[PDB]
Amino acid sequence: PQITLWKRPLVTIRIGGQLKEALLDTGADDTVIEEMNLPGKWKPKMIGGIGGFIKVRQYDQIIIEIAGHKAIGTVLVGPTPVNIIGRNLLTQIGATLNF
Amino acid sequence: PQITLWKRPLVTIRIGGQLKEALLDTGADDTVIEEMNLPGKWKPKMIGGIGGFIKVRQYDQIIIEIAGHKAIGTVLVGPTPVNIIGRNLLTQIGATLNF
Ligand SMILES: CC(C)CN(C[C@@H](O)[C@H](Cc1ccccc1)NC(=O)O[C@H]1CO[C@H]2OCC[C@H]21)S(=O)(=O)c1ccc(N)cc1
Repeated sequence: PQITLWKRPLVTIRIGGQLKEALLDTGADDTVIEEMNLPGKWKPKMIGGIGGFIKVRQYDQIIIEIAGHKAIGTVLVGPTPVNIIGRNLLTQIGATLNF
Repeated sequence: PQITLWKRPLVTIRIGGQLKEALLDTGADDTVIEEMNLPGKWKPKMIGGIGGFIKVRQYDQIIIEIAGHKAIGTVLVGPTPVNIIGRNLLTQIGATLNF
């Protein structure tokens, strides 16, 4: 769809079989999801945002449904304030900004 | 214009008589600009993201040009690592996310 920005662009995702709410976030390079059990191997990594750096678990090649569209790619799991869908997966679902 | 998300969606803005590069950021409620010496009244604010919070100065009714489009609204000024155009101004320039 076309999504206007008067409200937060929140969508439902399915990850590891579980439904969650997530924010479509063009300012995020990477997708970052709150702490959860996720099947797959992972690697320790760190990422930085506006307020500093956090530790995350990097899971590669994770199958995730975003607003009914399929993506398969990297999901960082850790203590983010908000579940965020970043450009690595927005590009997979063909998302663009338009004005 | 259409902006794909392979790379960071950076555009040129003009604020307080200065040109800067800024992110078109659907994940930000508010616009946050790197420290600059803006004139006028402001109110203290703290905003949080990955890593924690930063202290910013909230300026209202600030005129800003974004990729050639005029806008006027609230701009938060503080030690952000990137200039961020948030939804408060993205709506004014008619920006949508589409997939
Ligand atoms: C976490 C979001 C809910 C909110 N943020 C906007 C978000 O787009 C930031 C915007 C952003 C961009 C770069 C640096 C800091 C913040 N991106 C971000 O944290 O992305 C992280 C995940 O991918 C990585 O790529 C960029 C940093 C990492 S935020 O910058 O913290 C923020 C919070 C409140 C306001 N008013 C404005 C911005």
